[PDB]
Amino acid sequence: MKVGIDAGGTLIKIVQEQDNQRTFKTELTKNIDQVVEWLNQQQIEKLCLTGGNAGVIAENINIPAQIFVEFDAASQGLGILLKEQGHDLADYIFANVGTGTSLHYFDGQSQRRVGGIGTGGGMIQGLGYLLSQITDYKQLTDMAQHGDRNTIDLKVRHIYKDTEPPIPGDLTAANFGHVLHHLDADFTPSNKLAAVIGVVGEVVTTMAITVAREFKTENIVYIGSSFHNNALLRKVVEDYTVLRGCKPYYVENGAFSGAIGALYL
Amino acid sequence: VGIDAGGTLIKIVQERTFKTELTKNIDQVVEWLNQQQIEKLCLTGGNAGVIAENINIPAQIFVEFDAASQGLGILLKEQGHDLADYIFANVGTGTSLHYFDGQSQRRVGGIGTGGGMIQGLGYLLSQITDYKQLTDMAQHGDRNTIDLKVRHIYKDTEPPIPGDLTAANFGHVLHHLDADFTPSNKLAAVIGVVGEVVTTMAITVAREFKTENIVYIGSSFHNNALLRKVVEDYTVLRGCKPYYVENGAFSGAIGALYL
Ligand SMILES: Nc1ncnc2c1ncn2[C@@H]1O[C@H](COP(=O)(O)OP(=O)(O)O)[C@@H](O)[C@H]1O
Ligand SMILES: Nc1ncnc2c1ncn2[C@@H]1O[C@H](COP(=O)(O)OP(=O)(O)O)[C@@H](O)[C@H]1O
Ligand SMILES: COCCCCCNC(=O)CCNC(=O)[C@H](O)C(C)(C)COP(=O)(O)O
Ligand SMILES: COCCCCCNC(=O)CCNC(=O)[C@H](O)C(C)(C)COP(=O)(O)O
Ligand SMILES: [Mg+2]
Ligand SMILES: [Mg+2]
Repeated sequence: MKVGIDAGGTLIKIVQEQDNQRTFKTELTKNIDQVVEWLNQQQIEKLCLTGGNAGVIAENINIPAQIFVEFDAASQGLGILLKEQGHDLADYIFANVGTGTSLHYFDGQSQRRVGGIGTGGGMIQGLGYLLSQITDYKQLTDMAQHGDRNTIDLKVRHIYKDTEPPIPGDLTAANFGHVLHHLDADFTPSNKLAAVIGVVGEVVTTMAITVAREFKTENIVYIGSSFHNNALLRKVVEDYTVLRGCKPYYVENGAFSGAIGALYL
Repeated sequence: VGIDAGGTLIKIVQERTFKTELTKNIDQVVEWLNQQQIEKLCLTGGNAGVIAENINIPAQIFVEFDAASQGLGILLKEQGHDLADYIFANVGTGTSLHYFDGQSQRRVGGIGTGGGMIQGLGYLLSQITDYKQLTDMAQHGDRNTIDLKVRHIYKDTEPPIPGDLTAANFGHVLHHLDADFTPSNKLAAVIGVVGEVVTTMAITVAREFKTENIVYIGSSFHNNALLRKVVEDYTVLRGCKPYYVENGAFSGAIGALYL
């Protein structure tokens, strides 16, 4: 078989292609050892690698392998996944929301990195843990769905009281801006985790909508594993993308865009 | 008098005299204003109305964006800068980003990462409510065990962007579980992430509007050298030219008076 692997900061994504039956496999990066041992016992017609931990794999394998830059690979797998799923977009921003976040403009032909920020899945896990002691990703993201952000976040209408503001009053003005206004109140693990995802969702969208306006597209494709088991994040991202007059897109297996692309380059 | 009554701080300029007062003590500002009559009064900010209705004299009310820009242009001239164009980034309770073309300003975006987040998230990670103690507590914090750089993700590989870049704020926490995340380290990371998001937003609209100049203002920079260093280093790293300005947090109040 043919196998493509995007070995990221947190997750290793593997796709095997047989003929036209894909297999999508996720493993932890910390169990990268167990991906190598597994790889060495497969019969592999072609192997392709990308991501930060690609070299760790290449060196520990007894089989040659091509290595591609993850920006190029993500773009290539995303284009394939968008066609398959019936989106024919002339151009778009894509925002890869992984351990960290990378923002790309795809003009129709190629991708170009137009920015990035360290607000993404790693912040959700890291800051999440600092605010809740919860290490289990499932527990963390499940708990955050039940959360309320009202006592934590400060909207524009709170700063502008009775009077009429110069931007929409419902907008978030200050993430964690209301904490000092509602001391006494507990601040529950749910509420705080919702606010973390809230701030991460909002920064990514802001960057994406800004860059979208810069390169003159209304299409914003969001990918990365950060969106798995995290409805709040997609909602946050999606509502605000629409609110700013852009069109958000999520993609089935969009978090495997790198591993697929590695196979088709 | 010119006043910019923000979400957190009320900034007063008497014509120059520069006085700051907490927004939660707005009651005392009215009390103070009424007790001494004034030739002309101008107002701006979110809490301009709360003042206007609790006061005697017909003080004009301006949009804070237009005022901030008018005051900043004046502060820049007084402090020897002659910039043809620039972005300015008003880092207040939240953050508002503006492109000034040489003639007028335009709001080009904003984000809720700023001083309100430094205070709020800061409290949630340290229990510290005093602004001066918190920002001091952060100054010599160490981010190594909290933040994840590009070179950490790209251990065996050559990275496609500079390895010293921050990759994931707080993204090292799970890699340093049996360790004490001290209040200083954690407060340094809060300021770290706030400073980086504001810079990224700033440099992006700077590229968009074809200007290399980025003027940073707001009171988020008072008593926070780390925030300035963070904003400044990375602005320079992205080929843009950062500027701070004396009393730049009073830009709105000054601008209210000139308009
Ligand atoms: N099973 C899981 N374990 C840990 N994190 C997960 C899991 N599923 C989703 N995530 C989220 O996805 C993020 C990393 O996703 P990914 O897009 O694969 O980045 P990378 O390419 O760096 O591995 C994590 O930081 C976390 O927020
Ligand atoms: N003495 C202080 N007390 C509280 N916060 C302060 C103080 N000095 C500086 N700050 C910081 O500056 C922010 C206020 O910036 P500013 O431009 O005055 O915002 P606003 O216009 O919303 O009042 C606060 O959220 C806080 O981060
Ligand atoms: C001092 O550093 C200032 C940093 C300013 C913020 C800029 N940071 C960045 O653009 C890097 C953000 N992260 C990313 O682009 C990604 O995480 C990558 C480093 C490409 C790794 O990809 P993944 O492992 O898939 O997250
Ligand atoms: C629900 O919306 C989700 C996220 C929207 C984020 C965009 N938010 C913004 O552009 C507003 C951010 N805040 C600001 O621009 C400022 O804080 C202002 C509201 C202008 C007030 O100024 P000050 O009181 O001086 O901070
Ligand atoms: Mg990745
Ligand atoms: Mg202000």
